[PDB]
Amino acid sequence: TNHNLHITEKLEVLAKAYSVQGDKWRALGYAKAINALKSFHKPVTSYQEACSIPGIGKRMAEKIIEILESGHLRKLDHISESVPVLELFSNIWGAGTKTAQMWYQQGFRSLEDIRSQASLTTQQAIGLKHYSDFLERMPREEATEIEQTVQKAAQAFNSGLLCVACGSYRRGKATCGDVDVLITHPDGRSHRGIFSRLLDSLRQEGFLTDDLVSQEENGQQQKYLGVCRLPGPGRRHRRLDIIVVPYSEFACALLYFTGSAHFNRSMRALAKTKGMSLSEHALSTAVVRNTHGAKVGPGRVLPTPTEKDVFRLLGLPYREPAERDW
DNA sequence: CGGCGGTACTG
DNA sequence: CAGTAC
DNA sequence: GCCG
Ligand SMILES: Nc1ccn([C@H]2C[C@H](O)[C@@H](COP(=O)(O)OP(=O)(O)OP(=O)(O)O)O2)c(=O)n1
Ligand SMILES: [Mg+2]
Ligand code: NA
Ligand code: NA
Ligand code: NA
Ligand code: NA
Ligand code: NA
Repeated sequence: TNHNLHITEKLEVLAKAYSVQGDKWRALGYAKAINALKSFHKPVTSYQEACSIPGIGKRMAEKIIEILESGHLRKLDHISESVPVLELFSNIWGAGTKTAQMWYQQGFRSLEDIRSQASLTTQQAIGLKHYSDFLERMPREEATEIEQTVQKAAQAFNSGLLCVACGSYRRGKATCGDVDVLITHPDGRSHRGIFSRLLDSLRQEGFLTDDLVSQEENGQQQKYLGVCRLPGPGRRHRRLDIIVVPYSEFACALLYFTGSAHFNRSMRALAKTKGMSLSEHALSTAVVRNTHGAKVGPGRVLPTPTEKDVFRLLGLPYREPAERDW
């Protein structure tokens, strides 16, 4: 119900600019403001009406006026010419703002320049090889097929293994950027040392095509981030993320993996205000932090058998996954 | 003034 | 560790 | 960038 497209559309450009240039916190600031402007049913009409909105300050409001009066944003006319290129570069999986700026500094301007002259990490080479594929979203139906493929291979050597697709899929989105599969076991122990068996099985059938993050020399590997592709014609390579967690950490793992990211952050920001701490591992109470919000004391873990418990313990009304898109 | 989430790999 | 990612 |  965004009644401010002509405002946000201009700010979103400025937000991405700051983000690719590495100005993370300023970009965060814009992100929340833009998010707000898309929830305010009524189109802001005053410099005051703006300030009155959570996530919008004087600085933000001021430029909302220039867009309301001048119909344009002077700032947008002074965005470095490097931005489009930095965004192109940072869209390579494994390359971030630091690598993008370095490459730009070295004179690179195109993926052809990267391909032929840039020094790439193993991850970046895989990301460049699937540059277009990784920017595409798949229909959820395909995500289902991928989850099913992973689940089938998992339950093959242990029918007790519980498998659930999380991320945007569980939140009910029509399309998914990748597939997030959480795996755990109700007996609280058979979930150990399975990555070896599962990944091996998924490779045997040729389902996995590339590995981005897979610390298989360690028996305590928690996640696998890779690339897969279903069989048959017209198939594209898709990003696949898999996490194996202890049953005791199931709810926190599920909540985390379901997101959204912004939802997780506000949830964790809240827990911190209540002297608590939430992670994909567990919800803790009586956590000791210093003047800089740094955890100095671990506190203790609270029993959270279900997601409802997490919300409850935080003094919050439960939210269906679909209601966690922020 | 100064935090803005809390984690897990890589090299 | 810094960088990048979920 | 916002905000306590
Ligand atoms: N910075 C981040 C990124 C991700 N996540 C968590 C919440 C996400 O829902 C989940 C999976 O990450 P994805 O990047 O796959 O996010 P989504 O699945 O939500 O979106 P997409 O549809 O783009 O895959 O990991 C997080 O807590 N913090
Ligand atoms: Mg996802
Ligand atoms: Na406000
Ligand atoms: Na990237
Ligand atoms: Na993901
Ligand atoms: Na590895
Ligand atoms: Na400025």
